[PDB]
Amino acid sequence: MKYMITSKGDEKSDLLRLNMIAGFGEYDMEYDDVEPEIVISIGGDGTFLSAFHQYEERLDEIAFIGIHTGHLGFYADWRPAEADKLVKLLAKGEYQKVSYPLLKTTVKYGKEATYLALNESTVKSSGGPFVVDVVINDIHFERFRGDGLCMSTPSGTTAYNKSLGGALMHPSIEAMQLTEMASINNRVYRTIGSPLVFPKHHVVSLQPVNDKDFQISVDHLSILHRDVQEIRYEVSAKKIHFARFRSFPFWRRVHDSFIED
Amino acid sequence: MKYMITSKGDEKSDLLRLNMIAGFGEYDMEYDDVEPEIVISIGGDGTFLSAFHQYEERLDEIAFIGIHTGHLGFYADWRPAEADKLVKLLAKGEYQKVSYPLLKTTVKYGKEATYLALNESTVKSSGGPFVVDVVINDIHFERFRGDGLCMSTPSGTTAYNKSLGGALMHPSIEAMQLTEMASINNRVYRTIGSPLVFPKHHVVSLQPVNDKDFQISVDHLSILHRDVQEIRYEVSAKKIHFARFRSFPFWRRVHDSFIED
Amino acid sequence: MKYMITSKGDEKSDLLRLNMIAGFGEYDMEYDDVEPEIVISIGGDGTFLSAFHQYEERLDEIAFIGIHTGHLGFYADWRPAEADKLVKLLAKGEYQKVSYPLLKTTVKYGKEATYLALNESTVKSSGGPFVVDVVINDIHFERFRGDGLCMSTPSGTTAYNKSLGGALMHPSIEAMQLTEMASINNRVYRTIGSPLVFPKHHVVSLQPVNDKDFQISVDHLSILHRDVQEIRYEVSAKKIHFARFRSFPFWRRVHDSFIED
Amino acid sequence: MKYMITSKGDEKSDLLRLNMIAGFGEYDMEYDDVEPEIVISIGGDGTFLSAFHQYEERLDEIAFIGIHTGHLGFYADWRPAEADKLVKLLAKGEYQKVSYPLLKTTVKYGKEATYLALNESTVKSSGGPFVVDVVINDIHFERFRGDGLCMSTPSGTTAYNKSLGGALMHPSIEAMQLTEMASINNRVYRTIGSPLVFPKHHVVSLQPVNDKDFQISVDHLSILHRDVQEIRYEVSAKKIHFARFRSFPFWRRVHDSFIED
Ligand SMILES: NCCS(=O)(=O)NC[C@H]1O[C@@H](n2c(C#CCN(CC(=O)O)C[C@H]3O[C@@H](n4cnc5c(N)ncnc54)[C@H](O)[C@@H]3O)nc3c(N)ncnc32)[C@H](O)[C@@H]1O
Ligand SMILES: NCCS(=O)(=O)NC[C@H]1O[C@@H](n2c(C#CCN(CC(=O)O)C[C@H]3O[C@@H](n4cnc5c(N)ncnc54)[C@H](O)[C@@H]3O)nc3c(N)ncnc32)[C@H](O)[C@@H]1O
Ligand SMILES: NCCS(=O)(=O)NC[C@H]1O[C@@H](n2c(C#CCN(CC(=O)O)C[C@H]3O[C@@H](n4cnc5c(N)ncnc54)[C@H](O)[C@@H]3O)nc3c(N)ncnc32)[C@H](O)[C@@H]1O
Ligand SMILES: NCCS(=O)(=O)NC[C@H]1O[C@@H](n2c(C#CCN(CC(=O)O)C[C@H]3O[C@@H](n4cnc5c(N)ncnc54)[C@H](O)[C@@H]3O)nc3c(N)ncnc32)[C@H](O)[C@@H]1O
Repeated sequence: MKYMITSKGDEKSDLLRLNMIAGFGEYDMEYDDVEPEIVISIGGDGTFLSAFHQYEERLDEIAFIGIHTGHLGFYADWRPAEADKLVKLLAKGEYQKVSYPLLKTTVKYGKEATYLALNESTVKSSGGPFVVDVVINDIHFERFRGDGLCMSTPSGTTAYNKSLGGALMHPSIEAMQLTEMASINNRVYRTIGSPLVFPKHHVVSLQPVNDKDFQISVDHLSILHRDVQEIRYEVSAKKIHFARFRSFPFWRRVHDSFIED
Repeated sequence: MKYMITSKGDEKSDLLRLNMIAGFGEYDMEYDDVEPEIVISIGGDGTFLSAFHQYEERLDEIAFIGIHTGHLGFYADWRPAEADKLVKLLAKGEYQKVSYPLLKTTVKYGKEATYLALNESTVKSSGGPFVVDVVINDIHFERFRGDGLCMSTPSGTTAYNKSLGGALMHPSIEAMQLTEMASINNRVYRTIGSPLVFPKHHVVSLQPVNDKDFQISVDHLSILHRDVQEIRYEVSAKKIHFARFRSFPFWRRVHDSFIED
Repeated sequence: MKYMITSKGDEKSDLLRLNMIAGFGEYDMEYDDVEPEIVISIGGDGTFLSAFHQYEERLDEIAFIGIHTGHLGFYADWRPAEADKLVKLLAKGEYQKVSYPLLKTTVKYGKEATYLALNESTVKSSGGPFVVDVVINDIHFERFRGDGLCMSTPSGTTAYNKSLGGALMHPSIEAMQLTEMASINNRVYRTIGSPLVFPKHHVVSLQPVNDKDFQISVDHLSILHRDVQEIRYEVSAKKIHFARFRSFPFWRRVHDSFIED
Repeated sequence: MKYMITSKGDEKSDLLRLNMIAGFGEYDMEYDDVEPEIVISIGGDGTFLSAFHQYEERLDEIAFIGIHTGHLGFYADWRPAEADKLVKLLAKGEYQKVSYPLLKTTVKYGKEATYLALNESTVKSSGGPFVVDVVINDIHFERFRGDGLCMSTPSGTTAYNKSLGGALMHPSIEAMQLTEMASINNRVYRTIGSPLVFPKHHVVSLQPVNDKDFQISVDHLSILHRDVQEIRYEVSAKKIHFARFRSFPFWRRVHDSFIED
């Protein structure tokens, strides 16, 4: 059907994309980058994250596929040498789709704005101290003082979440995980410390204590928000679909990336 | 219906149990400690854990209730002052049941033995170094060298799991969490480090490398097993049922126990 | 002799400073805020840190004293109720001085600038990814990829250092401690992970890999440096002197601040 | 002068020891394993630790040297291929000695026993819960509830200490470091959490709360002590001397063992 290919932009990835396009020309594959049904990413996980955000309005119509040209990327699970076998099996089709949960972020002002994250969403202060009240399902849970907070999807737990001490969780669990960045704990200030794993339909809300300006990141994009009233996290109802052509299990994907490959 | 009451055994808890028994005598409540339908625990979480293991063969017929006489216990969510209101609402009935997942542990020899855990199951060495191969769904994931490993239920994540760096997870998620105890990491030895959260139907298997003797604990009971061939973890198909008489949410239960009450 | 008093600036601290000034008027105490020999800080640890940096050019001539008006500050070890006994014993003199080590930070451009820190000095990126090569006594030790790094004095180990997982070290040890902020570790990227404690005369140098712009903080002051060639840490030859009027041991100071008071 | 050689006991190490003995026969080297002045260890760090404890009564008369036959050992800083150059330079002499601090452990009963540790000394319970009061220079600092505690030398910080989250500290600092094993922290129970680094002449004392039986380990040897009244840690006045034939800096030794070699 309709497909498109995004490239990291270096000489290695553009030439691989050109070779795949020429290979696709020999089938009933039609290149369309406004309404594709298959989105191929060639580069690293940063390239894949950009592909997902380019098309985050047609997630229900698209199956994604990653090729990693350098360091093995966690979402880009194909080697450049296998690209021809990729074109072929893709051209035939009859693959199986797999879906991972996503994170919804809502930011309220004094007006609303919503974002979808594939890895995580984080909050830090705009300069001064970061102080926020953490409300879970409308009950005040804790006052956080520290560098910031990170809310991760399941497939995001191997990224930023992991460097902060968070747990790795299999993407079949529809959840989100909140981790702390350098919280202060003394006789006067108390946070839970542990990461927290939330089920679907739970809403975590962050609320300002003094400053109302924060640096909010969604995946790779970091933007300073002013006059913020509340930041709202929940597991999205939307899911990203991958096209799988063979079994490549998550825990093997984890083994290959951290234990050795 | 049929009920029974286990006591911590100190003068405070026995007298509370006697007062509740006398209070129950004024209704169609019948004391039966061989086939109860309601099991009341009076003491702390250790007393509750013993109550659960006393009746782990009739978990589908029993709803549990805890009263904490001293330090607020995580499973014993009633104060001694409220015991009369407890007897009354219990006597009437019409409460709502809540269910938490459990962990299944299977130990194979050279012969099998299975256990149910409400908090966690752990493995350490019988003296010498602890070295085990970790197999996830029949794929070799890592060789662990360290003090031991801990596999936790959701409601167990606030116990031993928490002291080891694990995440806290809401009990509506049917999962189990594996945490490390003091793993060695150098150029030669590599573990994942992070906690791992497994969904239902995933099987984690631990396999001996040199020594075949291990100290295996299920909740409070610690037993040395000899001639062990394999230790197998999975989320149980069995669930523990609690009788709830009002909303006491897990995250509030967590707030009260660690942030302050 | 000559003394001065800095105040947090709220109504509570200014009136305490005015009362102490009037109390000092009854002795051979002379107020001088250009060349004092005693510097009193009234507020919190932020107020004390500012007092130290106001006079960091006459550290050898000055003994510092802190009074904490609110939350017990780690450097401000006097209560407002004891201020009159403070004026008196200070007026008499014959106290004992105690000295804590300090951290020297040198920043080279393409030109040099040096700073003294009482708590710590940190480095983060100016926006993009933070990547730095860590050179210890002119040997390349590691390439750090992460959020940033923190180098702490001994008396700084209970501050930012502590929230990052660092050890607490007694101020009689002339050392500095380097801690990581959220380092990435996979098959491709490797840091030591552990905090590192360096003796006097060891030089840790940080060197840019791609970007040359960094956010460098010394205690409370955070400044973006451009065109940076190298950042150099070592234990200073300079020491801060405190005036002590009674035994208040560091580990008790630690107990009171984190265990309870 | 007088030398001796201990071997790991496998075919590789015994033959290396025999070749070195024959090489030593060509000089004024005399084999003596009751009163040596040079002690060579051939194997791994376990072999080196045993060599040190065999001769811990003549530490002032002995310089130690390690050869590692397998995995690079932290104390055994020679390769088997360099053994002939080792015999030669050793035979000539004129090397430089380096000294590392050691840990003293005193155990009191109801009677005393003292031990020297090169890596660390640890304490765990004999079965039940481990609860101990931690007294620092005769002030009660904290009540520890957990799996146990570990007190490390500087050169021990890369061993067990490191796996528990402790800092790595250069051996020129005469200190000891206390780390926690899985401490419980809630509203009722509080430990410091952080590692603690103590200077010379500070005394840390551990005191029983309920049980008086503990498992105490000194380096590799683990022994159950009964009727224990107190366990006392301090930096020893004794030091171990190494014979160095070239510069092999500690931080390079750390880089080679954990970053890569
Ligand atoms: N500032 C980037 C510096 S970088 O070293 O971390 N690069 C990423 C590495 O991370 C792997 N990875 C990813 C990813 C990604 C893309 N990333 C950068 C880009 O969009 O161009 C954005 C993501 O960074 C993560 N992150 C940010 N700051 C830290 C930190 N301090 N520590 C650890 N990660 C951090 C964050 O998650 C952003 O979303 N997604 C992965 C996944 N789901 N699982 C495993 N690896 C994954 C990628 O292959 C490359 O090696
Ligand atoms: N050796 C016990 C020493 S004790 O200090 O930890 N006591 C328990 C504390 O723990 C709270 N708790 C529990 C529980 C329980 C009962 N427990 C002991 C008994 O059966 O008699 C057995 C459980 O211990 C846990 N554990 C063991 N070693 C450690 C450690 N090193 N660190 C932290 N815990 C540890 C392990 O989980 C066993 O199952 N279950 C809880 C829950 N689900 N959530 C929150 N708190 C809970 C209890 O209220 C009391 O305060
Ligand atoms: N952004 C400040 C937010 S604040 O919550 O942390 N405030 C400080 C708390 O810290 C105690 N403290 C200090 C101190 C100090 C002054 N401080 C702020 C000011 O100069 O106005 C600057 C210092 O902050 C430290 N820091 C920064 N970011 C974090 C973080 N993420 N986590 C933990 N600390 C952090 C950093 O060290 C700066 O130097 N010095 C202490 C000491 N030596 N020992 C014990 N407590 C001490 C003070 O009493 C107050 O409670
Ligand atoms: N039960 C041993 C299992 S073992 O995997 O850890 N082996 C040691 C590894 O450790 C390196 N090492 C050493 C050492 C040593 C000798 N050791 C064993 C023996 O005496 O036969 C005894 C030492 O173990 C340490 N330790 C114990 N339990 C743990 C744990 N859970 N995690 C991490 N270490 C642990 C403890 O320190 C004992 O003293 N001394 C080193 C040093 N100073 N610096 C760097 N590496 C060093 C050796 O090369 C080998 O690789």
